[PDB]
Amino acid sequence: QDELDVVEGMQFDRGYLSPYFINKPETGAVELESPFILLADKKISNIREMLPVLEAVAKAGKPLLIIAEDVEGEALATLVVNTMRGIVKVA
Amino acid sequence: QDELDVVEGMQFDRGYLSPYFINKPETGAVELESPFILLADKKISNIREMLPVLEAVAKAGKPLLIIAEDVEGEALATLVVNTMRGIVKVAAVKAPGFGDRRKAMLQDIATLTGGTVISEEIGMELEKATLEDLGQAKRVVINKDTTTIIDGVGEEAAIQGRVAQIRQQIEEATSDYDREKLQ
Amino acid sequence: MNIRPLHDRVIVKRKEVETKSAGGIVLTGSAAAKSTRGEVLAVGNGRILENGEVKPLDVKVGDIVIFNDGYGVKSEKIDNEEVLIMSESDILAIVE
Amino acid sequence: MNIRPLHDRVIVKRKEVETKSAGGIVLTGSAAAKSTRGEVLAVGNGRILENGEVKPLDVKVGDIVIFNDGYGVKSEKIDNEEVLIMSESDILAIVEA
Amino acid sequence: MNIRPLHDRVIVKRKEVETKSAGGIVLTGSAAAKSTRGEVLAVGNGRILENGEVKPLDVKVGDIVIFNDGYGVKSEKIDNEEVLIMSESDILAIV
Repeated sequence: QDELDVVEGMQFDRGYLSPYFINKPETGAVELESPFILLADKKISNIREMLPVLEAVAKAGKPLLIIAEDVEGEALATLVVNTMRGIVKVA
Repeated sequence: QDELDVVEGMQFDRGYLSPYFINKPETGAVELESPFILLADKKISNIREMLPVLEAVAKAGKPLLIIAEDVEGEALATLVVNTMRGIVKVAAVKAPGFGDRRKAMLQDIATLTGGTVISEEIGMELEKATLEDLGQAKRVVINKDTTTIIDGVGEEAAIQGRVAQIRQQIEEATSDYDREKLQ
Repeated sequence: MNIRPLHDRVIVKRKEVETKSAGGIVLTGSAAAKSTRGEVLAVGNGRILENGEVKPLDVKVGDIVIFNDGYGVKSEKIDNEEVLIMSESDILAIVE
Repeated sequence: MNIRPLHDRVIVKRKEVETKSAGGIVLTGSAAAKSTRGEVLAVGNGRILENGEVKPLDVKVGDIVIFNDGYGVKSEKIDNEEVLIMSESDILAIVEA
Repeated sequence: MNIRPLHDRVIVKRKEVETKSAGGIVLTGSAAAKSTRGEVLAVGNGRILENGEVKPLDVKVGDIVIFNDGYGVKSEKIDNEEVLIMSESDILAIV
């Protein structure tokens, strides 16, 4: 039997590389309200000093979205552990 | 005559790197009662010092099983030499399968065995941890190739929660390859 | 108990890594950095060049100082924590 | 067994190897981190610096000390004894307990 | 703020980054463009050498100077500002 799907907004196929980014929404779906967007021209791995800029967003109680080519192992690990412990909501 | 075998609990087909793990049971049969299971992501060569964890288990005085990337021969020598000594019985195994999914199921085993989700690829350390993080199962039986658990110490509520989590993954979309393997 | 060093030899206890106040904790991992803080245990006698005899000691025990970021600082294993020993000339500044 | 060294050259025996007691029942592998300490067998004759000449240092025979292990020290099994000749700056810190 | 260097190595804080001067009308081009000016926070009393107890600095205190940005300068973060420790070899003309 056929099916129909309707999609609104910008949708593309990409998932979190670390399973620890499964946020408070489990069951395969993670819905986040009031997210915010960053767009950088370069891959974002080393410079981790931008944390306060997102910190003001996080401590106000609203998540953030990151669009980067890649994050290196250590910065990715500390971001993941920060999200897992609950310091910041990061997608 | 057909052969009927039942393999219950947790089992994986990996062999011990050191033959000296021949246990008290004859024919090299290996058995451990209520050991401590631990997870690691590194081959322990450079640090060469699990000794804080080793001595924590020694004062705990109970057998142990470790899962890691590998153990170098230098650490292997004392890890096997020390097991003889009778201080702590330690069983070391190779990674059963492909990285991400195998690690994912190791965490499921740890939850089953009462262990904690332990991945060295995050901010926590191998030697920096709490002794209760080690998971325990009543009996584990180990031979040259097969390692099996009869019954472990875990909450059935958490096991059923993981079952519910994996219910949708039973189907997924890959179908042929994913479905039967996951089931 | 303090191990007494010879002249121009300073022993300190390194201070553990502090997490930044930027965000809830926020911890690094296997990320070494210069020991900018440490507690001095003992100090060398000094320099005896041209019969230096006894020149005054630069610092007193209990002072928090900052020293050189060089490879010559040698770590040592003792009971409980380790220590770091360097030349008495390797101090860079005094905290406060 | 006691032959005199000179100036910075001081003669010391390196501390015990083969970890009989250094931590648990563990055995050291080929990777050796051992005998960072020593006990001095003797010290050199003394300094020579423009009539400052020889000034005895705070280390005398039999002192259990912590030293610097580097290329500056020469190790030899002589007089049926293992011995190491190291400089004045090769000593780190001394305590007898 | 209360960090006291002594002898040779003294503390100078870096001036403003991305200065307006470079490029003329346009701002400093963000391609390996490093200025060499900064103001000294504190200095030591002097250097003990050849029986001289103190080698007092002709260098003023708290004044901005030019500096040589080489290996001798070591930048450390105090109070969330980066200040460089180095001897008088790398400190250039007084401004």
